[PDB]
Amino acid sequence: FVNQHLCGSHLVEALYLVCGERGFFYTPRTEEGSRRSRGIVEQCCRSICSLYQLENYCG
Repeated sequence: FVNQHLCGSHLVEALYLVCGERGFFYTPRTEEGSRRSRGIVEQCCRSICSLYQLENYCG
């Protein structure tokens, strides 16, 4: 996509394209964040992660 920090819907709205039909897994209830989450949300939201990383959760 363009180039900015993905936070919340911006992350989903983005992974949705990266994964296309493969889909990705978003915190189903860990909305608080724990071992994971900060790996996908903060990594991208906190820092501009390249599609390569967003493409890492497509599954």
